[PDB]
Amino acid sequence: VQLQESGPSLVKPSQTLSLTCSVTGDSITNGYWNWIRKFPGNKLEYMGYISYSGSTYYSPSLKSRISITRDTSKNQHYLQLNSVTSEDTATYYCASDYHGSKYYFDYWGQGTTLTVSSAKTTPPSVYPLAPGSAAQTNSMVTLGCLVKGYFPEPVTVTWNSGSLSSGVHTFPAVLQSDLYTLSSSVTVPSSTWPSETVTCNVAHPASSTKVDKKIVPRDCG
Amino acid sequence: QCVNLTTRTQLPPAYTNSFTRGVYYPDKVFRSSVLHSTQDLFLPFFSNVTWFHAIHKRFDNPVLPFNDGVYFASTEKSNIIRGWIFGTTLDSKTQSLLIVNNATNVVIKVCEFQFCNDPFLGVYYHKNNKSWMESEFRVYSSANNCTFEYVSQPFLMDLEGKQGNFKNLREFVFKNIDGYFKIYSKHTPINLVRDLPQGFSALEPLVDLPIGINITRFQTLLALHRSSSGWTAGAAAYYVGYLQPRTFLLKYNENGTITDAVDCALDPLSETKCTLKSFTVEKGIYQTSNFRVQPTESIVRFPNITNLCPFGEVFNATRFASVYAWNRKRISNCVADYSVLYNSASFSTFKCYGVSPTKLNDLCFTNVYADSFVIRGDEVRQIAPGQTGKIADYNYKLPDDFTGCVIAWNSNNLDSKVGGNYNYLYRLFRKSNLKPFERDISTEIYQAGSTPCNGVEGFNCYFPLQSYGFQPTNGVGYQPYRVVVLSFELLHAPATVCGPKKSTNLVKNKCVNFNFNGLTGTGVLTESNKKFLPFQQFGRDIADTTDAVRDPQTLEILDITPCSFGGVSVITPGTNTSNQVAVLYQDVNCTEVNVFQTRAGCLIGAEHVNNSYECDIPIGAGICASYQT
Amino acid sequence: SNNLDSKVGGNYNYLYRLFRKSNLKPFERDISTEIYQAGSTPCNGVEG
Amino acid sequence: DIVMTQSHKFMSTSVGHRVSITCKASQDVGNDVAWYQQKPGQSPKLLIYWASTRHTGVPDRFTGSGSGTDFTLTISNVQSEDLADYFCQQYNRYPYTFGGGTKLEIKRADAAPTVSIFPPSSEQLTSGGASVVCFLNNFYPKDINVKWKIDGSERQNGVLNSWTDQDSKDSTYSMSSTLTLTKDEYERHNSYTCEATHKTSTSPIVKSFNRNE
Repeated sequence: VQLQESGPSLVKPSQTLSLTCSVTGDSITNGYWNWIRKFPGNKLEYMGYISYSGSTYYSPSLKSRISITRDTSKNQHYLQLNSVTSEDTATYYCASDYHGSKYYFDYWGQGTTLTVSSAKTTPPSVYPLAPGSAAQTNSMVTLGCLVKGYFPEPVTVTWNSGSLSSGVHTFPAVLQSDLYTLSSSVTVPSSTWPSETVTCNVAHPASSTKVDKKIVPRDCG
Repeated sequence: QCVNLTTRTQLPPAYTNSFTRGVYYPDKVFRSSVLHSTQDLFLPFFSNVTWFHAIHKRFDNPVLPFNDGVYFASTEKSNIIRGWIFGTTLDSKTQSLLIVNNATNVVIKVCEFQFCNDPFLGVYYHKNNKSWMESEFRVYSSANNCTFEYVSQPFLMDLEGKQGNFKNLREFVFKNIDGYFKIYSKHTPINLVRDLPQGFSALEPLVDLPIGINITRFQTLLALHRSSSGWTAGAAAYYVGYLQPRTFLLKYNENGTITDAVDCALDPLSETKCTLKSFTVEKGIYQTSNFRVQPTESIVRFPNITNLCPFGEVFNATRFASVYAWNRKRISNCVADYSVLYNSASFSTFKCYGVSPTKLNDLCFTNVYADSFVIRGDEVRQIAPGQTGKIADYNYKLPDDFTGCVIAWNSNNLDSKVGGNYNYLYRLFRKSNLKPFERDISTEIYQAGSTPCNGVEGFNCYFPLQSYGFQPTNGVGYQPYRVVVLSFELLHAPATVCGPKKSTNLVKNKCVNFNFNGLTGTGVLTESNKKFLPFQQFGRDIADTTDAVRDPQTLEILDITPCSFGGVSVITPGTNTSNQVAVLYQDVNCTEVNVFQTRAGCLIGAEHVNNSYECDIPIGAGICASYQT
Repeated sequence: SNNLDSKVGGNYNYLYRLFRKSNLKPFERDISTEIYQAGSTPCNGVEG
Repeated sequence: DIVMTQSHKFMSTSVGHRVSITCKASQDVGNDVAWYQQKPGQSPKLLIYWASTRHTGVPDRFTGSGSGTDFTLTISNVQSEDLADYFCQQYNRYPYTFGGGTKLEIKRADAAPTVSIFPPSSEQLTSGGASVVCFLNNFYPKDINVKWKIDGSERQNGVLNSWTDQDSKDSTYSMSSTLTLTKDEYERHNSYTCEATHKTSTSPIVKSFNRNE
């Protein structure tokens, strides 16, 4: 028994949510299949349950804004959320709770990420950063760039088109109320800078915007 | 604040004996020409105390407790010991009683002091023109929220670091009686080097300050003198002892000064002085104390191996009840065998909430309820707390504090009857959630959405009451399963079903605690030749005392003898003649306690001589004792 | 003393102990602000 | 409600040792003990149910026992793929929430952290923006605190924290924290110091720069 999660990458607000969890190896006729979402930051939340009769009960935080249906012929079950907002941005998961052959089976899938917010598709604004001259002296010199105001997540953030790996640390996005941010840096020794070319490469294929900000002492000749 | 000393030389943990020290006045009552006894936290005689020094090779300042009695006897030569440190945890979390002395006044402050690992004082600058002046103050770091302050009379303390033998002896006893901290003081000149004099010294109270704090640990404030981590101390030594609430007899002269004290709970020769209330005891035999054998173990051979619970009408019954109108049965006053079901390895789900079924054989409860019904194949997981399904949301919901059992087994060959089995019903829909131990027999039409059903079925409108149905050609999820739900609780009634390990025995020839059907106490069982009747469980003598019991499992007759007890007598010589002892333990042999057994009891301390002499001190059964060469 | 001890926004510098494990002794005081046993059921350190 | 008081929330063991995670219940639970294993980047999975039988598909190295209120998970010969957060689940009532979590870590050598401070560039000062990001990488373990200092005062509003898990190349960690400011909010401050506290020494790493250059 192996489950699989699926769904769109971004969902516009004030619409109907759509999820699909297929159950392979056993048709859905006996047991219980739940929907457990997880916020980014290792925090899971339980929404509600679905019985065999069809009548469902949920948490008091989501009274009539979540509908769970099932189909015994397609061997899958869906999830629909009405009047979505920014609080529904979580990583959903599917599970199977049933008994049989004197064993307690509990199988899970892979997981899906659905990001719902009030902001529309916004192109990113890449700003390359450079250390100043009035800083404290240190044996290590770090390069970085900050990208804020983009939607949705995830994106392709690397350095020198993937050819640079010395001290490259890629940080995930931060869950804000409307949009998301980015964070990336590269740690090189003092004998490397500025002999090696350092280029901030941040791509955004959802809005067809790819801005590469090479560290150049503007303006040059 | 953070200054520590590293001039401590390692010494072995020796001890010092106290012969007749540790006696003070228990109150402010004037007594003269009387011999009265008292009981308070005094130092027991012939005891061992700790070994600590305050000199330039040993410098110790440990963390010693306060609740076990504090006896501070110290010799002083160059005025090193200034004060003491008291408190609960000796930090800023709780209050602390600090007593310091800066060689001008005895300053006592009750604040929230924060002490370091080793508080001390600083007497420095001893290169040229020293004159023994104070330099630093390293007792505490800061203080806040002070509640009491006491300033004594001003004086002039000689801070000269004199060496040699000790010439002064200062004894102090610290205790806390309902917040009132009493300080006893005594100063007498002695002449020794290392140890304490083995004499007598009566301590007198000095001050009584109503502090009102709890004191659990205490330290000792010391000073440093040398002609920040390499400084040494002067010449002092302090020995800390522990006080015990023992009985002490005090002798008062015409002036009211205590001249001699004898600890009663030390030796049987001293027990004669406290019984007769006289320091001078003549030659003879007197009653001293009472002997009693202390038990070691405590077994309860109360229940039998019979009276098993008839579980055949609960698990293997012919017909159960419904899942919404169930009938709860009470089973008690028997022994429930649950180990033969867990070890059979034939059950589908054998779990017990609260107490595990492996621990149910060693766990006591008041009673156990029953809840038996017939479920489907997919409803095995539904009878569980914090779950969902067709039973947990519509028929029966388990509480969070559930201490029963969930027992499940396949009953496809048991519920299969000719023509079908339609004697069980279940609820399918409900308008709201369930409550713990709530029944529901309503047949109202459930409304799922906002469209009303108007009492009839239709769009999202179904009937809640449905009937069961199973076929042998179906899968595992449609098979009938017989389940029994238990419920354990604790009431004011004693425990009736625990499971006494299906086997009981009896231990003899040892004075231990027993709990029988008609006798509870300490005793030692011996062999016998009596024959009990098959209905009797215990027997009594002519004195209406139980002295013979029966094993509930083995067909053997063993009489129970109680443990030996009686008075303790001794043979005491004259006061100005000798101090030898000869203890006589009555009503016991010389095994349960110069060894000779008599009819009165075991006598230890007297050598059996075959030669006959004149009876000086009578004992009994023609045996007497004397004092010969 | 409503017009003497009050201030703007309220005076929160005065506190009092509401529950304790045992009754106080005659002539006994305590300035500890730690969490102790409230009643028949102890808190066991933190409030709970 | 019965809350599972976890005795250890962060353990550092090696390959081949025994993992001891104890969840002491406040009341008597019996068979109400559930163990879940949530791998980083993966889905959770039920490991031990009712403290008696493991899940189908779990190897024999995962076991556990106990009775009353003392339950200890026994993981013998812990491999490198067993680095996950272990939760103690109760079946008291709905919702089906999880506990705190016990994350395992391969015991390696500690390292001094490096804190880097980036001043805002010329493109943000011309438009009217500002950005002060304090990066922190190449440290061990992950229990390193980073404090913000805005003119000697600690600032927590608007700080976007972003922590990373254990890397698979050299077993290191990394974190970052940014603050969105404007042109009027950048020149009004003069002091900015980002420090890191490690368990190897009491002296933190000092790093600061002048706002007026």
